[PDB]
Amino acid sequence: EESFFVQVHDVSPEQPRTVIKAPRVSTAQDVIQQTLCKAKYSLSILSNPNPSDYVLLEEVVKDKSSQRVLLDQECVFQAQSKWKGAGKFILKLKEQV
Amino acid sequence: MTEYKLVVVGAVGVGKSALTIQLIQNHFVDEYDPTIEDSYRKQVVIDGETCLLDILDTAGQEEYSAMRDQYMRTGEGFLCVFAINNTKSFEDIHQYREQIKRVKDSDDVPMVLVGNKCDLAARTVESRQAQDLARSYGIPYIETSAKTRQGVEDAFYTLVREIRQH
Ligand SMILES: Nc1nc2c(ncn2[C@@H]2O[C@H](COP(=O)(O)OP(=O)(O)OP(=O)(O)O)[C@@H](O)[C@H]2O)c(=O)[nH]1
Ligand SMILES: [Mg+2]
Repeated sequence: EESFFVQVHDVSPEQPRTVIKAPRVSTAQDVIQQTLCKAKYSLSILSNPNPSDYVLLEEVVKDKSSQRVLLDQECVFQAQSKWKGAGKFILKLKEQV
Repeated sequence: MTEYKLVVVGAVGVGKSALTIQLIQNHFVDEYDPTIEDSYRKQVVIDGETCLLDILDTAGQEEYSAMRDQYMRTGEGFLCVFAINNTKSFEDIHQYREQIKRVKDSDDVPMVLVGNKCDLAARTVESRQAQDLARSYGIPYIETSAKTRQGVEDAFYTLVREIRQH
């Protein structure tokens, strides 16, 4: 009950997806850092390894999909628990958003 | 551009992630970090044609066995890995082959048997034991080292070929 599983999408060109086991207390920044560790040998990641340069986007199907950028310090487990809604988290550079 | 959906399976610590990472990224990871489920992608040329490889790297930890059914439905071909210094992993291979066979309802699923860590001295599983198993399944057997790259391209391209020639 202390952890949950998150799949993160669009991580790098050579590693599209990863599943990680994160503490339920984890912020978006905490999950981003775990993901960057998993993809740490991807060339795009060696190039830009700082988690503060990234966001997680959530995309959720309605009841068409909506998207929303998570705040850096927002609880990922809280966001996932609110989905209405089949959903996914997408890693993006802040500069792309 | 044909896309090939490859799946790497086998017991904990046999070298599934190291083999995949050697193929995709051309370096050897010496640290051990147990996988849950990772997806990788690479464009390669095999017999003069550009191919897209979608490679699913799966969990050896028995904790995650309930994920198997889904990835076995979607996968087109399976790399069944054991390590030549790990007799239990060689025993465990048979359970992966049978589940894939059950899930896909076929005795003809593209697969390659891989004996990994062939760079290590004092092996405990004999090549001939694995040859006999592969023969009974009707599939290729190849030995590999993720550390030295021995057999790595051969193992994955042989599997692509098994799908292509099916
Ligand atoms: N000497 C040698 N070490 C290897 C070889 N392949 C993998 N290793 C090492 O074996 C350990 C486990 O390798 P992994 O690839 O992480 O094993 P895995 O099968 O993905 O393990 P799980 O994801 O937990 O199922 C690591 O420390 C690797 O460096 C090899 O061919 N030779
Ligand atoms: Mg692994």
